[PDB]
Amino acid sequence: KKDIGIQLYSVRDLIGSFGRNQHDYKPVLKALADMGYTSIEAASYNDGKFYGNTPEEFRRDVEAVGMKVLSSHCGKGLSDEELASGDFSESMKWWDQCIAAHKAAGMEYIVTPYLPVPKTLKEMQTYCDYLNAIGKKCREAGIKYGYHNHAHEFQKIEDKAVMLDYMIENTDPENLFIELDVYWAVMGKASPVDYFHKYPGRFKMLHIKDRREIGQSGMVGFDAIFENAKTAGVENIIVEVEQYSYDVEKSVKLSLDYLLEAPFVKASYS
Amino acid sequence: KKDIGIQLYSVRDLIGSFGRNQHDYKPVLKALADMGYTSIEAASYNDGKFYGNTPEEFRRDVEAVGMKVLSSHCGKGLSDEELASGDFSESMKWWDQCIAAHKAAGMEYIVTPYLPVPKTLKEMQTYCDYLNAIGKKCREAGIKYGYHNHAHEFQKIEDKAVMLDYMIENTDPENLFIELDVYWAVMGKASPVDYFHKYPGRFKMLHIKDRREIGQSGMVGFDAIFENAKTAGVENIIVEVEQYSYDVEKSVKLSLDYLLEAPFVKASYS
Ligand SMILES: OC[C@H]1O[C@H](O[C@H]2O[C@H](CO)[C@@H](O)[C@H](O)[C@H]2O)[C@H](O)[C@@H](O)[C@@H]1O
Ligand SMILES: OC[C@H]1O[C@H](O[C@H]2O[C@H](CO)[C@@H](O)[C@H](O)[C@H]2O)[C@H](O)[C@@H](O)[C@@H]1O
Ligand SMILES: [Co+2]
Ligand SMILES: [Co+2]
Repeated sequence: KKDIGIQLYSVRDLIGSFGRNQHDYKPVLKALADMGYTSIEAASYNDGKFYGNTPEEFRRDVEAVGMKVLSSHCGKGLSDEELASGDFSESMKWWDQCIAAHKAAGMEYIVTPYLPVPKTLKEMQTYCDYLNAIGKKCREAGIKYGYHNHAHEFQKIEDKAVMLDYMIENTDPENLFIELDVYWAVMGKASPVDYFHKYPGRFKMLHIKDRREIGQSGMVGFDAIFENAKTAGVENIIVEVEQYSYDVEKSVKLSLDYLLEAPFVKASYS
Repeated sequence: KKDIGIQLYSVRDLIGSFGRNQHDYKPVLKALADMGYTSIEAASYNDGKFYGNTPEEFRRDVEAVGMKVLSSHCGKGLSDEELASGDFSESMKWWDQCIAAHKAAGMEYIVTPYLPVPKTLKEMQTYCDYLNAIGKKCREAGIKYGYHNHAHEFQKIEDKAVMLDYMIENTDPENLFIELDVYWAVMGKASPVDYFHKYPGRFKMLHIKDRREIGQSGMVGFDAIFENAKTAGVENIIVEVEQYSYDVEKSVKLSLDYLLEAPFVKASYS
């Protein structure tokens, strides 16, 4: 028995329409709980709702199968108009609702899943200003706000700063943590462990991702990652699987079983 | 106790000119044996000699410390005329001497460390014709011939075939195996295990390589690699370390110790 979360994007293909119900997620929640997942990270936020349902209902649904509502992927990248103007006010109204709805759903974290590589350092600084502003609102509501990488964040901006480094260096630790995706880091030619040592404590969650099933490919050194989790600052780990060798359910079950069997994965990080 | 080899390029900084010897390697051979390495892969072949010594003397020196002379990195590239013509006969005289020198040194394998990405599929095919002929000569002398990748072989030729794939497909299994560098495969965005399953039996040796010390970075999934070593065809594993967190001897010892402590690394593959 270990505390391990699942990103619901992983089962996007198993959440469809049934009767009048447009996002019929309850069946897959029960299947995931049955496998042994202990918490979820959502991937469907809009207009104060999750999967088209009230925060309160969604929370009840997740809790009914014995899992925790832990985190969510959502956000609102800046328009070209906002990058040039610096006026985020319309964006910040959206964040007020978003944060309130996440608190209502019982979330401990909110994570933005994607920002594009900016053309200039000036733009990157505007992004840092935005990220700090959002993180500050989150902390006032008692939520931790973070950012999830792909591989493009390991590119340099204007041949100077690496994008992810700049983000980390120019955000306050209480406003922003990094939900490090260890597969995309490797695909970016980055060493997760070298990142952990460079920015101790900033990696409060990990996305445990591989090419397909966790621990199958030979491309990610989970042993070394987990050996360095304390330095990193890990509180929670979330499995993510987007490509599959088997039917989706089996793929995500085998991924969980890799971590459950691994002696280097602790029973809890929180 | 496990059978684990060491690429002597790893300790190039510890083999200097000193005294009577242009390459004073005996002290480091003894340090490597004392650490627990069982075999060596050379990286200094020239005109019938190893590290400036006769094959017979080099072998005596390696065997005196209880290690095996296993493998060697060497190879002669084609001229522009030979590449355009497909006439290797000049190059094949070099190979007769090379093969004989390696057999005298007790070598089981000879591995070519580098070919550049060819401009055309015609050029690549000529290279495959060359690799086949070398490997046939090696085989007739009792030696297994192989090729060691970096990241560039995961590039496409003429936006068609991937270079490493084309090489494997167009060489006979008994003439050529791949000494797969697992770190450079990952840097090339390739899955070692997916390569193993695509080309079963062709990976007779592995280069066990990481960014620095083996198993430190988080960038290589050694557990998955070793779990699939039978499909792959692994017979021997060779450590390589080229960048170091510590003094060279400690870095290569820590690298060995990771493998000795890893339960998924068997005592022998041969
Ligand atoms: O050591 C040579 C490289 O140094 C930098 O890259 C390292 O540090 C970056 C920031 O932490 C990482 O993104 C990267 O993965 C590291 O290798 C430098 O930015 C590179 O240009 C050099 O290759
Ligand atoms: O998944 C589609 C891709 O297929 C090829 O790439 C895969 O196969 C290559 C040959 O074995 C590997 O080098 C590579 O790592 C694999 O991802 C194809 O070359 C790609 O263009 C496709 O996107
Ligand atoms: Co992810
Ligand atoms: Co190598």
